[PDB]
Amino acid sequence: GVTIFVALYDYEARTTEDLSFKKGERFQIINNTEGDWWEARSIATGKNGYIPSNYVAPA
Repeated sequence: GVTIFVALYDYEARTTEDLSFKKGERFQIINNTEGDWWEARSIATGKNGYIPSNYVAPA
């Protein structure tokens, strides 16, 4: 139930429950999910947090 995505843009966390990440970083996204913030785990860092859904594309 996880799908791989890539960051299209750099993003500085806007809450302490957001991830910060770089353009080109990859993530696992939990599948069930909608609204505009998705729970992501960075494959680069291993950290988990929210990301804006429109900052990523399927990879």
